Amino acid sequence: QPTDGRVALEATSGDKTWEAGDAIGIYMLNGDATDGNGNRKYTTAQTAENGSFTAAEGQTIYFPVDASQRDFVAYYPYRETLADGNVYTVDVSVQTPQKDIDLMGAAKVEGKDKTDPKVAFVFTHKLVKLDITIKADGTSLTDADLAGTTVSISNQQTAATYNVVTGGDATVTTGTTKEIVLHTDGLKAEGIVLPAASTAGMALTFTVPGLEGQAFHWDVNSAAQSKAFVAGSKYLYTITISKAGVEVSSKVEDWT
Ligand SMILES: [Cl-]
Repeated sequence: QPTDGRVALEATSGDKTWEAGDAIGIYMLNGDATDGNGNRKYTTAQTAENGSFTAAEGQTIYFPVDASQRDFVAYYPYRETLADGNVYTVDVSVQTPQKDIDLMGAAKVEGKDKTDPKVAFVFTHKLVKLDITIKADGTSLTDADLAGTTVSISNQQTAATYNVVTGGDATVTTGTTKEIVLHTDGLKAEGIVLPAASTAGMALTFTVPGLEGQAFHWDVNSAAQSKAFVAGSKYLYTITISKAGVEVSSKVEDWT
């Protein structure tokens, strides 16, 4: 904090939630108008859920000296240049690293002034997380037989937009449907995909090298918990693979 009376924003996200260097863009608003430069770069060095953010040099947001109130919004991951009108363009074609496509928005924090400059940003994911666990039936196949299994999801939209000042939901901008290869780490696969009103036509493909590269297909819409992909949710699938085919158990959770 300065020693010549100016009151800087004290930003927090209030064990392994963030990673050192993670950056957010903050806006201080007077109604709909951006007060000063928007998209101010703030970073964290803390990993904890209650981690504090620090302004990049020359990016510090100061409260109005007249003690009038302002509102605050933020988004992750920070982009130096947004599309015209404070718009974040989503592209989920490239899955790795997951953190670089994990778009999050902080709920608007209203009516703050220099007498209480602490703003606790609560971020929510704007996209959808897929968390897949693969296991063998233990009869026709063993977990060892599934070593190297790859996972992909079909007929995906890959482009969306999000206004970082407006908040609310991301909007899918329809284009040509694509197969998205999910990131695998042993018998675990993960992905970040766009929200979808219907999962019809979407299938998970499991290519098992052990079974001479044989591919198993499973319809996402056949699961009880995923007739749609809801923004800010995590879909957990447990895939049991047998020579006769695959079986899946599903769970949906708020993504946290
Ligand atoms: Cl990753």
